[PDB]
Amino acid sequence: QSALRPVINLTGTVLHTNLGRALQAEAAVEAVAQAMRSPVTLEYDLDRGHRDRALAQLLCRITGAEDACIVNNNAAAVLLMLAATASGKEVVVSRGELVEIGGAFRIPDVMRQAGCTLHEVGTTNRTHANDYRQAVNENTALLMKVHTSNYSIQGFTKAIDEAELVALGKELDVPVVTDLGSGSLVDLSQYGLPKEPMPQELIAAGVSLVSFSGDKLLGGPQAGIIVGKKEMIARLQSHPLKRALRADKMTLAALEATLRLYLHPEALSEKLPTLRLLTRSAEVIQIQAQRLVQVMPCLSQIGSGSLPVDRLPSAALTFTLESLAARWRELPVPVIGRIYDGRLWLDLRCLEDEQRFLEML
Amino acid sequence: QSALRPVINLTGTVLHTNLGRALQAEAAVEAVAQAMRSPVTLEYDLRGHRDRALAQLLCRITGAEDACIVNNNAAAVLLMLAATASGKEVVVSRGELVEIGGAFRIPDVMRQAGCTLHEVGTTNRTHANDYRQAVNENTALLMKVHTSNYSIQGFTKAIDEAELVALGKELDVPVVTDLGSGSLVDLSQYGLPKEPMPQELIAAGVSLVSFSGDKLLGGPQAGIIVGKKEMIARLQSHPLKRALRADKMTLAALEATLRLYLHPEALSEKLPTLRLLTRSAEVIQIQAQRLQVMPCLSQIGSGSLPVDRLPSAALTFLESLAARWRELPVPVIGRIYDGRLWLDLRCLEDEQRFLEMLL
Repeated sequence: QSALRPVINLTGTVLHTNLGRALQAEAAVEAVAQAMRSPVTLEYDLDRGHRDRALAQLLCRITGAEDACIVNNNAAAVLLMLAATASGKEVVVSRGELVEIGGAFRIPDVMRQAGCTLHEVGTTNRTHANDYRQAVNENTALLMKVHTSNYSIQGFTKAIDEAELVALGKELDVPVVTDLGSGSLVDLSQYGLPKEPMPQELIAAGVSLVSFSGDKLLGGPQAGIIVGKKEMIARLQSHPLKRALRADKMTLAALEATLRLYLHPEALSEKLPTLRLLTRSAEVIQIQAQRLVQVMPCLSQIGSGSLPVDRLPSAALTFTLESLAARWRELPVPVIGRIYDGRLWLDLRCLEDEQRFLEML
Repeated sequence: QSALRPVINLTGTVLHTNLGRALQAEAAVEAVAQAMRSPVTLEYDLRGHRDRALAQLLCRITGAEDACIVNNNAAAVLLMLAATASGKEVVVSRGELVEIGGAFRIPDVMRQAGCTLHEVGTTNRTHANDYRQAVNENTALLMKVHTSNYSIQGFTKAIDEAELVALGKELDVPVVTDLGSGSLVDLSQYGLPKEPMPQELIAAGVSLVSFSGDKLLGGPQAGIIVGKKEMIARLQSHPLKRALRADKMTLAALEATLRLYLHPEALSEKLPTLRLLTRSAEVIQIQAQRLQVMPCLSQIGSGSLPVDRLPSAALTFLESLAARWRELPVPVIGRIYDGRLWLDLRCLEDEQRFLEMLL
């Protein structure tokens, strides 16, 4: 058996960064299979033709931006954005937005790689608009707002919103870019989940470029999507780095099929596996746990793109340890649970097929 | 009536930074009055230094070799940086560059103190290798700042003081700490959130620890630096110290407050800050009923996380009412929330005056 084997994610973290993040929809799977099995017009426009013009039009329809650019991932998106829009110049970032994701991604390190100069303003908790204003000079190329997707600072805090920073950049003739990261395309508060900033809101507020992932709250493939001004995007596409960061035909097919799900929001909670697992009701989980060793309430973390706070009720079955987990990790379809509160918990929020799962245990 | 008139703090914030922060004990008041009325041996050893006996008291309580006392903890940090790291780099985590109140800001304080701020790691996740890579021949300190007014939650990582002390010992670089809150007792014993103590930092091997005296300590506005005798002697000999030296009222209040910590069992009663913090919710409910009344939540105040953590009971009654109350000789300050005016009764100790004044 290969190491890329299926695994039943019962840890309660739906968007596990180490387990492939978001599961893709059946439409995305079918589009990917069709693109793999048969030749597709990747860079051959029937009407030469660019690689992601259809994707750019779809993203213009959804978010409302002028143009779009697709790269390997959001780390590549930030790298390309900084290298093509702020190379050799300063970038002003709040001292409380210098984010680290996972461990391999660090904003100061990305600025070092991209050839920019990181200008840090304000403090970790309190950043004021005057801190941004005092740092803008002739060498400043961007005002960068990074969305702290994996952490939140609580207490005595102050952050300048994107509208204020866009107004300040318009006054000082400095573009404002955003590393949104999570890239939730719908209002999560409608589904009872915590609200996250949307690319539509940032695009409407006047942000020149907004970069977000595709495997996070978007529910698609690993991709880095940069949407915004036509001039800025055209700068990105013409950069020498883009050839290294361009997106595969499987990635483009999955991304387009996923984005077409957002054109019919009524079925979005059903067609999108990420949303279906996130908005799964707790009563159904309780019933499934009882049907399938004690069942008690647990809390499930959303995963990547959202704050690691659990914030989601669920029901889990517990085994009342280390050797049991080791034995479970050796199955043809490994079952990963969590050693929480001295017990082995199997959160049943992400268990979609009970018939298959019950065979291994 | 002056602008420093008494005010009945019913906002639920016990340690209101804009309202004098911590209230002082009766022993502190008596010692202050005694030093106020009569001459005291401020610099006359029965010459001796200004704060030798108070440094002895701090050594007894915390366990440090020596101690220095300045105007406030902002002055403590400024003097520490200007006397131990002037002209040299200081390594501070990128997630500890803190702003307190609005006038105190770590990068600006380091700029004023003549040091070079070296920022390591990221805002949420700082590793020990980030500290290690920044240490060079120009590095003078590894500074750990306690984020007293905020907490970063989520995917985070902070290097504790023990690891940093070990790293500095390996690299021959001293480690200092801007503790700030300066809680001298384990608050978890009273059901309150635990906060780092100067005793723990001094035991762990931190060269210098600076904390306030009006925060969780419950004394006067003072900046107390405790640590190694050599670095303290560097602080006391700095030109800045003369500008930052502490008043005789400050020293009297600080000693009378610190002497309460030598009698821990009565500390929950003789310390007004602790007495208001450990006040039971049932008594507040009874007092509110005697004086609508519904549950509310109260903040600890300065030095702790600004979160409505402590259960309490509030009396509710809008903006014109607050404006009329602010005209009173003994003003009553409440909070406007949910279209209602709330008075938290956790911090109310004299119900007779408040009842007479409201009626």
